[PDB]
Amino acid sequence: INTITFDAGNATINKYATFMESLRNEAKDPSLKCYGIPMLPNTNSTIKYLLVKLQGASLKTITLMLRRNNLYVMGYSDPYDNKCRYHIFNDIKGTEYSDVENTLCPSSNPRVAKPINYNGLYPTLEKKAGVTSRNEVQLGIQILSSDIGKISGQGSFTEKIEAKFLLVAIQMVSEAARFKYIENQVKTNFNRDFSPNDKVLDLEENWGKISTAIHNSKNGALPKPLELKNADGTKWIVLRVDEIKPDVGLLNYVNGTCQAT
Ligand SMILES: *[C@@H]1O[C@H](CO)[C@@H](O)[C@H](O)[C@H]1NC(C)=O
Ligand SMILES: *[C@@H]1O[C@H](CO)[C@@H](O)[C@H](O)[C@H]1NC(C)=O
Ligand SMILES: *[C@H]1O[C@H](CO)[C@@H](O)[C@H](O)[C@H]1NC(C)=O
Repeated sequence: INTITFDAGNATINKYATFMESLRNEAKDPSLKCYGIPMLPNTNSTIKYLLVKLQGASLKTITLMLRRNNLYVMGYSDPYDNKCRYHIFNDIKGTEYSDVENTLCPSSNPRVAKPINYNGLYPTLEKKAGVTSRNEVQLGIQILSSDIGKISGQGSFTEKIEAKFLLVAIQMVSEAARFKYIENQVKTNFNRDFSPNDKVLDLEENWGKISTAIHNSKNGALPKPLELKNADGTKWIVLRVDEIKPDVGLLNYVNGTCQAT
């Protein structure tokens, strides 16, 4: 719907929380809740894309295309050598490739296609970034600002720098809007580059499950215990949604009626 823009060059903790609430406010389906939890809308909606513009300390920018139904990064842009440069993942083609390309790069302005030769799946990025897992790849507000300069406007960048760039951007924008916990981690360490602890990652790989448990779980009694992880790698066992509600920002779409309240 509307282009949300975050400035990682000149940002604070109270600039990130608004951008997140903006993200959350803009990504969420005005009519779909769950235990005081906004839930994302289903595939077919009025609007279907989010535009998030990131400003670098270097003042350069890099835009990002998010499906607002799920919040996966469909493609990112950057003005390079007097034209709109659109980057689309390789498993994205056809018409949704057009809607991604024609959105980031108006079909009336000079454009250059620079294909992403892989997908936006964590094991994938992890392997385009040289890691066996993303926790080896640091996060930070000034890590996203720096990453933006290495890329935006550059005629030549590597796949290593790119997927790592993609690891921190999909984690500091996409995962943090889905998770209050993740947004707090980045907010907690807003001055230091941090390795993401086990709960950041568990929650990442467990959104579909958590959103689903919270959905059909009356009175606050999830359907069956939920196995997660605390920050320290130990096992966490959720039973009631007001238990794992704090950490949740947005709920994935789950067809039907869940306790609105
Ligand atoms: C950052 O934004 C503040 C206001 O939020 C502004 O006063 C300041 O000049 C900006 N910093 C720059 C431009 O280096
Ligand atoms: C979800 O989709 C099915 C598909 O036919 C539809 O019939 C159903 O009413 C929707 N809601 C639920 C709770 O299944
Ligand atoms: C929305 O997409 C089209 C609308 O032209 C149609 O298939 C249907 O209304 C929706 N599609 C699905 C898969 O629900």
